Amino acid sequence: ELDPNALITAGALIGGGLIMGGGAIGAGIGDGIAGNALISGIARQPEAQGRLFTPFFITVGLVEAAYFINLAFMALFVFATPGLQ
Amino acid sequence: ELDPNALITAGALIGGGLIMGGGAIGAGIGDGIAGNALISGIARQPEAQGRLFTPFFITVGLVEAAYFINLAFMALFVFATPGLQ
Amino acid sequence: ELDPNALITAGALIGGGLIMGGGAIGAGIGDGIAGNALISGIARQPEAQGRLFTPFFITVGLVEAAYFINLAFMALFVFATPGLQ
Amino acid sequence: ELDPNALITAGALIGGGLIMGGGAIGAGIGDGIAGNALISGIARQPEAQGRLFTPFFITVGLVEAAYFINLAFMALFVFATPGLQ
Amino acid sequence: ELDPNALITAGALIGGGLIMGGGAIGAGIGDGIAGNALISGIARQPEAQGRLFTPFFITVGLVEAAYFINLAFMALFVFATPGLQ
Amino acid sequence: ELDPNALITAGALIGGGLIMGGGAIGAGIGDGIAGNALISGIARQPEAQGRLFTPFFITVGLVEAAYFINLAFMALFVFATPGLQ
Amino acid sequence: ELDPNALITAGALIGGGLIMGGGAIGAGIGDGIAGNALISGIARQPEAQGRLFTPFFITVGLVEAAYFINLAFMALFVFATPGLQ
Amino acid sequence: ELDPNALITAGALIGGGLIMGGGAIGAGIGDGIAGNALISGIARQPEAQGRLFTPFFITVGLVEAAYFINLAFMALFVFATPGLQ
Amino acid sequence: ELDPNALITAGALIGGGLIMGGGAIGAGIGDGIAGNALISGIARQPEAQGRLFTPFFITVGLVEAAYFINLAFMALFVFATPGLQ
Ligand SMILES: COc1nc2ccc(I)cc2cc1[C@@H](c1ccccc1)[C@@](O)(CCN(C)C)c1cccc2ccccc12
Ligand SMILES: COc1nc2ccc(I)cc2cc1[C@@H](c1ccccc1)[C@@](O)(CCN(C)C)c1cccc2ccccc12
Ligand SMILES: COc1nc2ccc(I)cc2cc1[C@@H](c1ccccc1)[C@@](O)(CCN(C)C)c1cccc2ccccc12
Repeated sequence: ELDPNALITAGALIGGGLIMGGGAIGAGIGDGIAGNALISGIARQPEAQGRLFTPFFITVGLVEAAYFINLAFMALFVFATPGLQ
Repeated sequence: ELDPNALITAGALIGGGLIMGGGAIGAGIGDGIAGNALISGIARQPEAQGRLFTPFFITVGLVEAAYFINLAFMALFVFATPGLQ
Repeated sequence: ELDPNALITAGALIGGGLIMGGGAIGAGIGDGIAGNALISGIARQPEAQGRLFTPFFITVGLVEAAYFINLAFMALFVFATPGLQ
Repeated sequence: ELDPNALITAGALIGGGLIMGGGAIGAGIGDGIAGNALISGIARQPEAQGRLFTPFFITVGLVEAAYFINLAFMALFVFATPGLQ
Repeated sequence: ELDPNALITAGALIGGGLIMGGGAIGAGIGDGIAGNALISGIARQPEAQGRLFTPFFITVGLVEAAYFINLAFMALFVFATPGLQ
Repeated sequence: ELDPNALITAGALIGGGLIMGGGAIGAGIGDGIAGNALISGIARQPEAQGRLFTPFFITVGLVEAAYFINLAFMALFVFATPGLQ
Repeated sequence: ELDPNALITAGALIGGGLIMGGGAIGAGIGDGIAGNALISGIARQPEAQGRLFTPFFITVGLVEAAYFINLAFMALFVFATPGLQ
Repeated sequence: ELDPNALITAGALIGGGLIMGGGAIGAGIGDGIAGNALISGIARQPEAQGRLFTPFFITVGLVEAAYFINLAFMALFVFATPGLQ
Repeated sequence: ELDPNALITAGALIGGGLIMGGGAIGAGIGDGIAGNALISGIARQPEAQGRLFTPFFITVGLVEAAYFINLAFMALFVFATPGLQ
C-alpha cells in the first residue's frame, strides 16, 4: 500500500525532471545561439577573433549559470526533498 | 496511508519544477539571443565594444529578473507552500 | 486521509506553476529578442539611437505586462483558489 | 474524502494554467519579435518611424488578441467551470 | 464519492487547455514572425506598403485558422465532451 | 464509482489535446516562417514573385499536412479510442 | 472499478499524444524553416531554382523522417501497447 | 484490481513519449535550420554545392545522433522497463 | 495492489523522460544553430574556414555536455532512483 513519501518523492522526481529538461533546453539553444554569432563574426573578420572571445564567454557564462543553478535545485528536489514526511 | 499534505506537497514540487524549468528556458535562450547581437556588433565594429555592453546589460538585466523572480516563487511553492494544511 | 482541498490545491500549484513557467519563457525570450534589435541598432547607428529606446521600452512594456498579468493570476490560483471548498 | 468537484476543479486549474502559460509564451515572444522589426526599421530609416507604427500595432493587436481570448477562456475554466457537478 | 464523468471532465479540461495553450503559442509567435517581415519590408521600401499587406494577410489567415480550429475543438472537448458517460 | 473507460477516455482527451496543441504550434509557427520569406521576397523582387507562391504553397502544404494528420489522429483518440473497454 | 489495462492504456494514449504533438512541432517548424530558405533563395536568384530543389528535398526528407518514425511509434503505443496486461 | 506494473508501465509509456516527442522537436527543427543554411549557401553560390554538403552532414549527423539515442532510451523504457516489478 | 515503489518508479520514468526530452530539444536545435553558422561561414569564406571548426567544436562541446549530463541524471533517476523505498 502507498505512503505519503511515495507521492512526495514521485512529485519530486517529476519536478526535478522539469527543472533539468528546461535547463538543457535553455542551455543547448542558448549556447548554440552564442556560438553561432562567434562563428559568424570570425568568418566575417577572422582577426576579430581575440576580441570576440570575451563577449562569447560572458554570454555562455550567463547561459551556463541558469543550467547550473537549475541543476542545484534538481539536486535539492530529489536528494533532500523539501516537505518530505 | 496518504494524508492531504502529501498530495499538496507533490503538486508544489511539480509546480516549482515548471516555474524553474520555464525560467531556465527563458533565461538561457534570452541571454543567448542578447549575446548574439553583442558578439556580432563587436565583430562588425571592434571599437563599439564599450558602447554595446550598456544595452546588453540592460537586456540581460530584464531576462535575469524573470529568472530570479521565478526562482523566488519556486522557493515559496516548495519551502512555504500556500495551501498547506 | 485525503480531503477535497488537497487535490484542488495540488491542481492550483500545478496550474500556477504553468502560468509562471510560461510567463518567464515569453518574457526571457521576448526581451532577449527586443534587446538584440536594440544592441544591433545602437551598433549600426550610434547617433540617432535615442529614437530606439522608445520603441524598445514599448516592446518591453508589452512583454512585461504579459509576465506580470500571469504573475497576478498565479497569485490568485495559489492564494485565492477559485473553486476551493 | 474526495468528491467529484475536487477532481473537476483540479483539472480546471491545470487546464487554466495551460491556457495562460501558452498565452504568455505566444504574446511575449510574438511582441518581442514585432518590436524587434520596429526597432530595426527605425534604426535603418529613422524617418520611416511614422509609417512603421501602423504595421506594428496591427501585428501586436493580432498577437494580443490571442493572449486576451486565452485569458477569457482561462476565466471560464476556473470561475465557471464547464461540466462542474 | 468520485463518478466516471468527474474523471472524464477533468481530462477534458486539461486537453482543452493543451489545445488552446498550443494554439496561442502558434498564433502569437506565427503572427509576430509574419509581422516582422511586414514591418521590415515597409521600412526598407515605404511605397511597398500596399503590396506587402496581401501576402501578410494570407499568412495571418493561415496562422489564425490553426488558432480558431483549435478553439472549436477545445469547445467540443469542454462543452460536448466525447466519451462522457 | 469510477470505471475503466473513465480513466481511458481521460487519457484519450489529454492525448488528443497534446496532439492538437502540438499541431497548432507547428502550424502557426511553420506558416508564419514560410510567409515571412514570401513577404520579404515580394518586397525585394515584386516582378518575379509569381515564382515564389509556388514554393510557398508547397511549404504550407507540408506544414498543413502535419496539422491535419494530427487532427485525424486526435479524432481517432477521442471518437474511436484505441484500447477502449 | 478500474483494472490494470485502464491505467496502461491511459498512459499509452498520453504517451502517443506526446509523440505526435512533438512530431508536428518538429515537422511544421522544420519544413517552414526549410521552405523559408527555398523561397528566399529563389527570390534572390530566380534561376537558382533548379539547383535548390535537391537540397530542399533532402532537408524535408530528414524532417519528415522524424515525423513518420514518431508516427509509427505512436501507432505501436496505442494499437499494440507494449506492457499491456 | 490495479497492480504495481500497471502504474510503472503507464509511467514508462509517458516517459517514452516525452523522450521521442522531445527527440522529434529537436531533430526536425535542428535539421530544418541546418538545411536553411545549405539551401541559402547554394542559392548564393551554386558552385559551393559540394563544399557545403560536408558541414551540412556533420551537422545533421549531430542532430540525428540526439534523435536516435533518445529512440534507444525510449525503447529501453517501454520494452525493458527499469524498475518493473 | 499498488506498493510505494510503483508510484516512485512511475515518477522516476516520467522525470527521466522530461530530462531526455529536454536534452534532445536543446541538443538538436543548439547543434543545428551552430552548424547553420558553420555552413554559412564556409560558404562565405572557403579559405579561412579552418579557423571556424574550432569555435564550432567548442559550441557543440557545450551543447553536447548539456545533453550528456542530462543523460547521466536520467540514468540515475531510472537505475538508482533517489528516494526509492
Ligand atoms: C494591448 O492590450 C490589449 N490588446 C488587445 C488586443 C486585441 C484584443 I481581442 C484584446 C486586447 C486586450 C488588451 C489588454 C486589455 C485591455 C483592457 C481590458 C482588457 C484587456 C490586455 O489583454 C493586454 C495584455 N497583454 C499586454 C499581455 C490586458 C489584459 C489583462 C490585464 C491588463 C492590464 C493592463 C494592460 C493590459 C491588460
Ligand atoms: C512527404 O511525405 C513523407 N515523407 C517521408 C520521408 C521520410 C520518411 I522515413 C517517411 C516519409 C513519409 C511521408 C508521408 C507518407 C507517405 C506515404 C505513406 C506514409 C507516409 C507522411 O508521413 C508525411 C507527413 N508529413 C507531411 C507531416 C504522411 C504520413 C501520414 C499520412 C499522410 C497523408 C498524406 C501525405 C503524407 C502522409
Ligand atoms: C562551463 O561550465 C560551467 N559553467 C558555469 C558558469 C556559471 C555557473 I553559476 C556555473 C557553471 C558551471 C559549469 C559546469 C561545472 C563545472 C564544474 C563544477 C560544476 C559545474 C557545468 O554546469 C556545465 C554544464 N553545461 C555544459 C551544460 C557542469 C555541470 C555538471 C557536470 C559537468 C561536467 C563536465 C563539465 C561541466 C559540468
